[PDB]
This record gives sequence, C-alpha cells and structure tokens, in this order.
Amino acid sequence: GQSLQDPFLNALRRERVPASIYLVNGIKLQGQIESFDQFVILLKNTVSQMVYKHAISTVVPSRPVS
Amino acid sequence: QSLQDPFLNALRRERVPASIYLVNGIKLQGQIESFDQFVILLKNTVSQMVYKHAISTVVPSRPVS
Amino acid sequence: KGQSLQDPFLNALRRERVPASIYLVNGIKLQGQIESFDQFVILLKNTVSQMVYKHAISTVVPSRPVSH
Amino acid sequence: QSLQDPFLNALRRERVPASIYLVNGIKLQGQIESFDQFVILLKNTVSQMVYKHAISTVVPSRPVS
Amino acid sequence: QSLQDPFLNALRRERVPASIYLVNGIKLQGQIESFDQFVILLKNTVSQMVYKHAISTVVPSRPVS
Amino acid sequence: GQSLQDPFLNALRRERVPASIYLVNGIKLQGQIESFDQFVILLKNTVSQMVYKHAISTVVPSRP
RNA sequence: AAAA
Repeated sequence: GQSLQDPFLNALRRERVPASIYLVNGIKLQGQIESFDQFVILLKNTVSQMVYKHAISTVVPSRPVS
Repeated sequence: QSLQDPFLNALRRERVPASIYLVNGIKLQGQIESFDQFVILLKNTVSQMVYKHAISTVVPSRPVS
Repeated sequence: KGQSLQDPFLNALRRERVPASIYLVNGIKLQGQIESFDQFVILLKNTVSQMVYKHAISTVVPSRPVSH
Repeated sequence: QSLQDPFLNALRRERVPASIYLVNGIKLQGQIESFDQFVILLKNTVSQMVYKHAISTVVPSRPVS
Repeated sequence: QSLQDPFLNALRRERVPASIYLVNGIKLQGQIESFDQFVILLKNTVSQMVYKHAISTVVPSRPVS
Repeated sequence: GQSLQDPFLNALRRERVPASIYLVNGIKLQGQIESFDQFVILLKNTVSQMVYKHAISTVVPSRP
C-alpha cells in the first residue's frame, strides 16, 4: 500500500497548515483538513463542511509542509 | 474508515438544516432524510433525490454533536 | 453498506405515475414520466421516450408528494 | 437487464434519427451506427465516436416501435 | 466486444488527422499516436497526453476504412 | 494492454521538463511533475500543489 | 480558478 494522496493530506492535517481546495467549477473552499477518507475531505473553518473529492481540481497548501 | 455515513447519519438524527452545493454552484438547502451509496434524499417542500456525483460540498447550517 | 434507496424512489414515482422533474449538471430541466430505469439511465417519457443518463443528473424532484 | 443497449439497438435497428445531447449543452444529431460500453458511433456527414460520459440525454427523432 | 480501441487503432494505422472535442468545448486537433484505457496521446506540434474522461466526441478529418 | 499514463509522467519528471496541465475548467496549471499517484499529480511551481487527475483535460509538455 |  502506497500513494501520494493520504500522505500529502494527513500532512496538512498534522502540521495543520491552512489549505485552499480548488473546485472543478472554479470555487475556492479554504479551511483546514480535519480528516479525509476515500471520497471526501472535511475542510473545517466556521462550520465543518464535507467536500467530495470528485469536485476537487487542486489542493494548494498556504505554506510548504515538511 | 468512512466519514460520510457518520456526517450524514449525524445530520439526520440531529435534524440539522443543511446546504448541498452542486458542481454547478447550485445551492440545495433542505434536510438530509437518508442516503445510500449514490444519493441523499434531501427534504423540503417536496423530497428530492440529489446524486452525490453532482455534490461539491455539504455545509451544515450549525455545528453538530 | 447494504440498502438501495434508488430503486424505490423512482419505482414509487412510476407505480403512482407522479410527474418528476429531472435536473442536469448543466442546469437543464427535463420534466416527464419515469417509464423505466436501469443502473446507468432512466427513460423519461414526454413527447418522445428519451434515455437520460444518470451521470448527467444533479437532482430529480417529484411535482407532488409520493406514497408508499 | 439494461435499457441502454436495447434502446440504442432499436434506434439503429429501425434506422431512426436521434439527438445525442451532450453535458456541455451540445446537440449531436445523426444516426446510431453502433455502440459498446463507453461509446456510440453517431454516423452523420462524418463517422464520430461520442463518449457516453459526455452525453446527458438521447432523444429519438420520432417514436421507435 | 469493443467499438473504441478499433476506431482509434484504424485512425492510427491510416494516420488520419483527427479532432478531439473536450467536455469544456476545446478542439485539440492533431493525430492519434497511441492510447491505453484512460488516455490517448495526440501529437501535433508537441505530443500531449489527453485524458479520455474529458473527451466528448472524437471526429475524424476524413473517412477511416 | 500496456499503461501509457505513468511512463509519460515518469519521463516528464526524470527529464525535469516544464509541463502544461489543462483542467476540465479550462484552467492551465503550468509547473513540473514532481510525483504522480493513481489519482493525483503533485505539480510544483512556487508551492507544491496536488492536482487531481479527474480534473485534467490535456497535458502538453513544454518541450519534446 | 463565482466559500458558490
């Protein structure tokens, strides 16, 4: 079992870096990666919203993550 | 393992109003009645079946315990 | 993890013959009568019998309540 | 028991014109020459291969038996 | 059976130029150099990998037999 | 029969060639393919962005 | 790249 998806994400979760999730419709949902599974990433901010990964273009971190 | 069954099942028991933004930027604000592997059945004036393959984000209207 | 609300909902909109609206991810309204559905398409019947693709449907909204 | 292969296998068996609308709001009008699982070869002035994942609804030009 | 790989393998052996329309409505006009099950490598000025999950209709520039 | 998605990216990385990444939104993400997993390409420019393959339309390398 |  290997990948770059969980690693990159569980990182911006642990070191809690502010992230910007871009949607395939051109919407910028910016928050913090509380958790994620195989279909959704719960981006938390004022309210915790469940984001389906099938609408995510790119997730750009606000600061590099070790 | 799953974070969707808990999130949705939790917006059902608690009867917390939701918004369900669509991949077209369409806001569907109702209440989660139930859901399966491919849809959720939001309830408002008339219950609707929203395909998850057309759902961008589902922001609750209030945090939830 | 073991239930299919998709076959009910649409089947109940046929046995009761309740008019559905159909919404497309492009923002299109396809209003008609659920004649039959498989695992990928639902055949809406209005002036002609058209095979709509489920992969292009955002929401389907009955025009009045429905029974069970 | 699918209605996608029969419906198409009958809009080709009685050689009926169809519209093969696209999810981009595009209408591809022609005649169904063949299909498989991911494509239907609509042969109009040109023989093009339309990916079913880009098709919203396929509406016949007239009723088909 | 398949109606996809063949059409493409014949749009390669004959070396017909092709237009590949994207779900966005973009026209990538080049020549089909190769394909797997998820991408089709179209080479015009520089070989570009085009994902088939973003292709609507692939119309040839001339009949392919 | 044989994968062409990895060998293409594994060769656009080993040769450190700039690459264009058109998206299904008509977006153009220019950068360098640092790594690639089944669902994602880790294109980098100023910060390492994770682009989802299911949001990419075409990927035109800058040079052969 | 319309926190819509």
